[PDB]
Amino acid sequence: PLRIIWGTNVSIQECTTNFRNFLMSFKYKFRKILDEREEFINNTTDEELYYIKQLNEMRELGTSNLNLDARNLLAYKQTEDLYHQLLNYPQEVISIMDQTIKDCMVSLIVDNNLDYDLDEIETKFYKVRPYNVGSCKGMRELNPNDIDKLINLKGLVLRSTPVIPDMKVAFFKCNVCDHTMAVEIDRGVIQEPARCERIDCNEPNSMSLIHNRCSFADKQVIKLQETPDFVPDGQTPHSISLCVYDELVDSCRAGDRIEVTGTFRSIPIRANSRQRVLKSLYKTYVDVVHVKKVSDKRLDVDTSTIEQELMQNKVDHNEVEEVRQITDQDLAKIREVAAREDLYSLLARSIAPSIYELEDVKKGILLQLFGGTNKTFTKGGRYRGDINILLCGDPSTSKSQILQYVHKITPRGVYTSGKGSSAVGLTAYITRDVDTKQLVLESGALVLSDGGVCCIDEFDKMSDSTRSVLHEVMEQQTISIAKAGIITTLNARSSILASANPIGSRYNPNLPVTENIDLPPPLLSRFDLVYLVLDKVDEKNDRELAKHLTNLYLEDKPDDVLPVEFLTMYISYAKEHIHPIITEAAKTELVRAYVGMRKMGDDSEKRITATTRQLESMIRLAEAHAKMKLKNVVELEDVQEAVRLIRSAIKDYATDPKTGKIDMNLVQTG
Amino acid sequence: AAANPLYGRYNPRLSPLDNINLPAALLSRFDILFLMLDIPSRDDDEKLAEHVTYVHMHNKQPDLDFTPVEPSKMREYIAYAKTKRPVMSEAVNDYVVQAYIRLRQDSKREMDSKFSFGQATPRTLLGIIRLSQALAKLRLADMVDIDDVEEALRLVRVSKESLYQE
Amino acid sequence: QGTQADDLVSAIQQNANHFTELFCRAIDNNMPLPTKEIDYKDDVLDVILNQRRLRNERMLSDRTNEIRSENLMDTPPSSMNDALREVVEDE
Amino acid sequence: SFDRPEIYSAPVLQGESPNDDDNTEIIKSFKNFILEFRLDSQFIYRDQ
Ligand SMILES: Nc1ncnc2c1ncn2[C@@H]1O[C@H](COP(=O)(O)OP(=O)(O)OP(O)(O)=S)[C@@H](O)[C@H]1O
Ligand SMILES: [Mg+2]
Ligand SMILES: [Zn+2]
Repeated sequence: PLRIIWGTNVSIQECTTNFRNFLMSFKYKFRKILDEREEFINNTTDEELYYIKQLNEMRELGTSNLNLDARNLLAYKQTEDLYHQLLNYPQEVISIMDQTIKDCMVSLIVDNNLDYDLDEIETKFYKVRPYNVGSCKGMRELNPNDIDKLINLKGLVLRSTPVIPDMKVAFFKCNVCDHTMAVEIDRGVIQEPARCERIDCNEPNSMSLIHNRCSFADKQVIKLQETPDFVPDGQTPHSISLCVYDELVDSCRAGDRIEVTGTFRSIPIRANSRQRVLKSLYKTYVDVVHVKKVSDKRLDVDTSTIEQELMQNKVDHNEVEEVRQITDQDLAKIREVAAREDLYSLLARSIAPSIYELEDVKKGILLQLFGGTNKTFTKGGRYRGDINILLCGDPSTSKSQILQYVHKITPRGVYTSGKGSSAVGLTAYITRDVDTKQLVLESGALVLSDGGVCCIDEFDKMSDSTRSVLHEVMEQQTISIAKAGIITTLNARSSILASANPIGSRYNPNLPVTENIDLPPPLLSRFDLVYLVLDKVDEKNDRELAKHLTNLYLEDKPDDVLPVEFLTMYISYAKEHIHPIITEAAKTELVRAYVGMRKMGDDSEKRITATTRQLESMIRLAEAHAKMKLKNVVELEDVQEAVRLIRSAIKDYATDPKTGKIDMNLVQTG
Repeated sequence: AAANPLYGRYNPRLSPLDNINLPAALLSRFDILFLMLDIPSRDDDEKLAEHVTYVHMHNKQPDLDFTPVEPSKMREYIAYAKTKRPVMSEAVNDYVVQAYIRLRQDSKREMDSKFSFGQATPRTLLGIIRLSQALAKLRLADMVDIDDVEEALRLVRVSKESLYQE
Repeated sequence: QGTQADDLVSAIQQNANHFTELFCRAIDNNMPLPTKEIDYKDDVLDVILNQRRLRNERMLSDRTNEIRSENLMDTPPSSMNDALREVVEDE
Repeated sequence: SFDRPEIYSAPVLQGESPNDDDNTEIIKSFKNFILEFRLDSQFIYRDQ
């Protein structure tokens, strides 16, 4: 009748037939009608055979990994049971799926009589990587009956071990007759031959294992800090160990947010090194099957920071994607949206729809997200287009909401608070690993946020010693550590977004701007944009803000703004493909603006005088504005907009040049 | 949170900002701040004295015209109230907006005077909305009424201004 | 009712660790058949336990079948079946 | 003050193919000889 693997409900023949029928007959319209998306169905994408075309392009590029969405299995009628079998029994079902992929690979070239050779396909090993296997349940909510099941976990990578050689074939040689054999590992156990296999030599205990002749596989252990969707009462964040093997080794860097799907494993741990006695309480971990580093809600990583990592990814053939793919239709949409005359206001308005107005603040945040162009000298110098923003403001001005939004939108930033962080915790430290009892180096908040935005709330409350770490980060985008364990230069290419209050917790018009900000000039000069966010009471402004806040609570789930997915992919495309350059007309405008504001600083501290870092900030903001409009050159109007944003951020029009005071009524428009 | 003024005893000579050693950002986070003044009087102290002596003598509460709700019964009623998810309509939103505008203008007027209790912020508006939703939750209603908003407003007003005026 | 019953509550109170296993034995002795049939949405532990129960039944049936195939006496049907189940559950 | 851990087994899979030199197969062949041998018309060793 029906043959079933013991301990499962899995039939090999039934699973192969169901999965092969799924591969031959699945269309994405089934996924659309599963997700109750009928109006979004289009013929040209959905009607074509999805897994057939992925198999075809997988043959054409020579790749061996297939990414399988498990939700698609639940979409198809015949493979509804196969979805539950894949979740419950991944070890057998995944092997069955690999065999079925290889069968479809040979069948596609035999059936269509293609010129591809069968021997080259047969020698390759094909493996499938399932993902989106279910909801990201809490890791601590899993039970022992969930062992050896497929799970999803969202997490932040803290650190990874070096590559570990895991023995797969053992090489033995006879000491007397130099007779060699190779034995393949079986479930973690290698059987030493007690005697020589050759008929001539039969010396007992004569086979010695040669450690360098025998073959190994790559194994890496990564500490992942889980960020589950649901957190119960009084739960603190935890770190789990996840094991990656073979091509997935070194795919994940410290400080990036990933979707891990893998099997939930448990092993007994030896109580002592010399003893073979094991502990009854098991240690749990995840054997990783697939890693997703791309989210549609947030931006992708800056590829200028991972160029060599992309090269090593191509060498290792891991086939893990750091960046989302841009199709032709959505690229055409990007080019059409970039042609809009209201592009700046549309992009800034779509930053934080929940936050009302703060137009110039949103414009500065958008320019920080875009960034200036990155210039690397052939001699060895390096310029980074990272924009640092300070938001000094009165209470209840939604700047913490702005920092929260930026923390959600960035690929790998870190959110920190004033006096909740130390100088050591920002850069790097040494911890004792639980598994190995070894001292290991672990990155601090600034190094983890490299390639992203480090948001610092309550920046006014930070200690001066903790503040003084940020100088090298803001100016050189690096930290030069000389400590007992580490003496090296670490890249921290993190744009800093800080939020702060005045001394009296509210802005005092009697005091000048510098006293209200209360930052040392070396620190405050390194900020590209300083925003004085003020609360002016008006009839129309308060009425509009109150209406905007009350429209949120009309319904349980709450102009025209771009969607967050299109916003993220547009900023991603502009950062990846646009590297604007300064022209002569921009150069003369930059020089004239810097000279003019230096002349304004000549008048009699009370005021923030112009300094060369403001010229650098003008260059960076002009490059960011040019990158926004997809232009490959920085011309005069980009520099004018950068200068205008710098003037409006500090409210230089409102303040009096001589006194340095700000009067609320006579110029300010809320 | 429970606190004392800066001098330990409240004095009417100083501003209520002055003798409250609390920054404006931390002040704005508190949805309700109750000034609780110990003002001696012949009639109000006698009621307190008879209440406390009755509690010390019969080990229980004086007034026999009402029965206190047991803490477990209160806990389950509050749990059923917390299950509710009220929403606001157009009329209560308009009334809340007008109240917030009046509060902001009144605070701007009081800023120069000693009567000031701070500056009204959007956090004050959100606290009013939050209190109205809590009062709607107590009535186990899926909507917020005018009367709940007025009760929230009167709680906010008698929290600080009313006792300091007396 | 008037019938004599041991103090089970007190005996459980003094020696509960034994009575856990006694209650488990009593429950396993009188376990109703499942009205539902096992599908692919059941737990892995449930299908493992179902396969173990089916295996136990199959070994019992195979043992009694081959012992009947022996016919080692060529000889009371019900007493024969009682001795048969006695030897099969012991082997 | 706990009791012994207990060790027990149950046959599940077929295992490796039987070998003639294995003790269990020799015992099975001896058992078959005892049960099934016929001298003239009788099971002489079974009856004995
Ligand atoms: N301009 C605004 N747009 C939208 N919502 C706002 C605005 N200003 C205040 N709010 C609301 O008021 C709340 C107050 O929180 P925040 O303004 O983020 O606090 P804050 O601005 O960081 O000021 P602090 O904490 O005293 S430094 C926000 O969560 C919003 O719900
Ligand atoms: Mg804040
Ligand atoms: Zn040898």
